[PDB]
Amino acid sequence: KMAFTLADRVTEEMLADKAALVVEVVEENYHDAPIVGIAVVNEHGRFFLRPETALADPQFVAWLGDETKKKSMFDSKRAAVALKWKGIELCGVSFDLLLAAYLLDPAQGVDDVAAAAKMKQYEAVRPDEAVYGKGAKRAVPDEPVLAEHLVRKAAAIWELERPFLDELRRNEQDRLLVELEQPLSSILAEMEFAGVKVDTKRLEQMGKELAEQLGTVEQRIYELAGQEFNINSPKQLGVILFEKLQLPVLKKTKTGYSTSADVLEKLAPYHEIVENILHYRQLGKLQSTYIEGLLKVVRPATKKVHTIFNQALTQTGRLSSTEPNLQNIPIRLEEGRKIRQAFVPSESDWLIFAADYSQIELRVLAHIAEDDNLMEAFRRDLDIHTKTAMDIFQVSEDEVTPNMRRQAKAVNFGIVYGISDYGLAQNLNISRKEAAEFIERYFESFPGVKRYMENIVQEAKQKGYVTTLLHRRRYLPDITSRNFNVRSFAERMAMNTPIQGSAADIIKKAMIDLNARLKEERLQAHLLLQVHDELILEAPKEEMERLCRLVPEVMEQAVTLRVPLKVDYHYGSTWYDAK
DNA sequence: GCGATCAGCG
DNA sequence: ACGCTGATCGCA
Ligand SMILES: [Ca+2]
Repeated sequence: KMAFTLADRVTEEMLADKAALVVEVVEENYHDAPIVGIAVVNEHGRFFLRPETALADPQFVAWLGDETKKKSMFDSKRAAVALKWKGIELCGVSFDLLLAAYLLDPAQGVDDVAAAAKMKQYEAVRPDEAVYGKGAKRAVPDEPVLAEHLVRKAAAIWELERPFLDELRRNEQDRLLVELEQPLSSILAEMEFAGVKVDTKRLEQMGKELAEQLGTVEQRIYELAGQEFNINSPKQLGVILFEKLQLPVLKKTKTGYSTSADVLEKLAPYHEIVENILHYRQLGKLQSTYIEGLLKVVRPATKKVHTIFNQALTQTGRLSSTEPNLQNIPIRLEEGRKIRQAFVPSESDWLIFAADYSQIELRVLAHIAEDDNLMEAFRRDLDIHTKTAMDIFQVSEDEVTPNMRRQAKAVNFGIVYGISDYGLAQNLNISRKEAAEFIERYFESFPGVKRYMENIVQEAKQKGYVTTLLHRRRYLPDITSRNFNVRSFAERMAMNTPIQGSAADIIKKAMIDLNARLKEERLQAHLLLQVHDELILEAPKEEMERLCRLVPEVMEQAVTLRVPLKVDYHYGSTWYDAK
C-alpha cells in the first residue's frame, strides 16, 4: 500500500540533509550481525536500499558519516554499532525515537517503532514481531515484504519527530533528549564496539580448579547429609534440611520452603551442612555465570567480550548491561573477585583505570532534601556508611571491616527508602523494638530527610509522577491505590526514583564531559564500561598520570550540588588491580 | 516462561 | 515489610 522506490543504486535525492533512516538489524544481539535492509525517507520521497549496494556506495558511506546530514532514527545505537562492525561510521543522528519514547514514559516498554508510534495514535506500521515472527519462527521475509516494512518504519519516524519533540518540550525533557541521552548513545556505541579483552587462559584455568573444588564441597555435603541427593532440587533439599535434619522453617515461597542465603545463614547455628550449601552455590554460581557463561560470549579471534548497554530499559534512568552483564562481576568475596583478574587491557603496556563516586545517592539526597545535618556531614567528607557501622556494631572507626560497612550501607539506603522496623530487624539479626528505635533516632538526626520522604510522596499523589534533577520522569498511578500493599510499593518508588535517577543523570553527564575532555587532550584513553556510579577506562600507561588528574575532576564537576561530589580512583594491570 | 536465587550498584 | 537490574536453574 505505501509508495516507495525499490532502488537499484544510490541517487543524489536519497542523500538530503535531513532524513529518517532505518538500518535494520533483526538479531537481538546486534554485535557483528547482518544488516538486512535500509530505508530512507526525506522530502524527495521514500527509498529502500539493499545493504550490499548502499553500504559499498562511496556517496552513501560519506552521507552516513557526515554529521551535517541529519538523520532521525529508532535505536540509533543498534544501527551505529552494526555499522561499525561493517567498518562504517554513522554520524549526524539528531532524533532517536526509542530514546524520545523512553523519556516520555519508561513504563511503556517501547521495543519497536510501532509501540512508540502507538503513543501518538500513529498505526500505519506493523510491529516487528508481526513481520519477522517469534522465537524459532523468526525469519527475514522476502524483499517486497521486508522493504515495505522498513519504509513504513522510516515514514513513521519522519512523522513522529515533531509530536514527540513537542511533548518532550512541554515536559522540560527536550534538552535531556538532545544534549544528554542522544550524545550518550554514541559514546555507549563506541564502548560496546571497543569491547573488553579477557584473559581466557587464566579464566579456563580458574574453571578447572573450580570444578575440582566444587566436587569436594559437594561430597562433604553428601557426607554431612549422610546420603547423596540433588543439592539444587528444592524438594530433595527440603527433605534433607527440614524433614531429615528437622531444621526450623523460617520462610516459605509460593512453591514451598525458602532456602535463600538469608534463611540459610540464620540456620547456620543449627547444622554445619547449610554453610557448605552456601559455599557450594557460590562456587557453582561462579562456574556457570562467570566462567562458562563468559567464555561462551568471548569472540575467539580478539578474546574480547562486547556487552550491550540497554539505555531505554530501567524505570529510573539507569543503564543495564546484557550478554554478558559486565555490571555484576563478583567483587565482595575474594574467591569471586579473582574473576576480575581475567579482564585485561586490549593492548600491551596499557592499563585499566577505574573511578567511582563516593556515597553518591546520599549526597544527592542531601542536596534534594536540603537536610542540614546530612549536607554538613558531606561538607565534612564524612563516610556515612562507616559512621553508621560504628553506631550499629558499637565499634570504633579503626574496627569497621569491609563487611560491616557493606552491612551499614544496606541500613542507610534501607532507612531512607522506607524499610520497616521488621525489615531492618531481619537484616541485622536484632530485635524489632531496637530496629524501630534506631530508625526513629536516624530521622531525629536527619529531620530534613524525613520531611522529604513525606513531601515527595505527597507530590507524587498530586502530580501523578516524580522527576529527577535533569527532568527524567516516572509515572506512579499506584500511588493512589486502594490496596495498601500496592500503594506502599508506589510510595517507596516515589522516595527512591528521584534519588537513584538523579545519580544516573549525573554519571551520564560525566561520561559526555569525559569523552569531550579526552578528545580535547588528544589522549588514547577511552571508556570501556559504566557500572551505575563507576567509570572504567583503559589507556596507555604513559597517560595514567594525566588521567589521575583529569578523570576525578571531570566527574566531580559534572554538576554543582549543595554538597561536593567525591571520586575514588585506582589503576592497574587488570580490572582486579584497579581497586 | 516463571519464580527463586544470587551476582552487582545504590 | 528499602530500590534498580541480568543470568542461571529447577520446575513444589
Ligand atoms: Ca560508589
